[PDB]
Amino acid sequence: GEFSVCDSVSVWVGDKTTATDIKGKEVTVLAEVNINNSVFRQYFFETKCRASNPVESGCRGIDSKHWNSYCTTTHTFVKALTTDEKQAAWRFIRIDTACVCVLSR
Amino acid sequence: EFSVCDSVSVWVGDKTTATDIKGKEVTVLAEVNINNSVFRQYFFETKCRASNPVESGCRGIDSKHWNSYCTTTHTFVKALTTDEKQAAWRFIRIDTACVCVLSRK
Ligand SMILES: CCCCCCCCCCCCC(=O)OC[C@@H](O)COP(=O)(O)O[C@@H]1[C@H](O)[C@H](O)[C@@H](O)[C@H](O)[C@H]1O
Repeated sequence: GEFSVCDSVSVWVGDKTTATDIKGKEVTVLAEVNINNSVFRQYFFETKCRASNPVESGCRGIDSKHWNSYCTTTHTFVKALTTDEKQAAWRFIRIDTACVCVLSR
Repeated sequence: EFSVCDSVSVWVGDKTTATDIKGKEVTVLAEVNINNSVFRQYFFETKCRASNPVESGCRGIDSKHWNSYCTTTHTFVKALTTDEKQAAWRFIRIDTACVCVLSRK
């Protein structure tokens, strides 16, 4: 009978094209690799905020009196086959992974 | 500005155990040696620094109405693994954020 402080929405992404790698550069993701008609697809599991303000006080369950709060997406790093158009390689790329509550006194 | 739960982030290069996307417990092959080329699987994980940042539970929570604690959440990354039978690439869950969980008092 639990509530999250922030409302998430997850999807699978099988068609990712563009991304930022762990070094802050913009890279292209190779969705599929076709080897002798055997196809390897890259899928990513992303979680994103629904609203930045679920409740109107910002986050849910916050002591609205002392703090203001909002909901916001944070990322993690996932390895992925990529190019920078100079080179094809596996690069840790940045991935939306959760919705978290940020405080402001 | 300030987070409701505190995070800690680690690069894990020696993973052995994991749970795949089907709930099966699988072994991770952290290190593969081919000819004289070693392949070490690297993962970026984020865990809770504490389940109770403040005594109440999560920081900032309306402690009157609300019970709360901090806990990890996960994405799914492809990892080279084994169960009893076969070696393969399986989606396994890895910790990626620390979020606050509510419960009505
Ligand atoms: C629906 C059915 C789907 C079936 C799923 C099948 C998918 C099979 C995919 C197999 C691809 C394996 C691969 O081809 O992956 C190699 C590639 O990931 C390794 O490259 P890299 O990460 O750069 O290697 C590290 C190095 O291990 C480490 O020691 C170093 O410290 C790092 O600096 C760095 O060099």
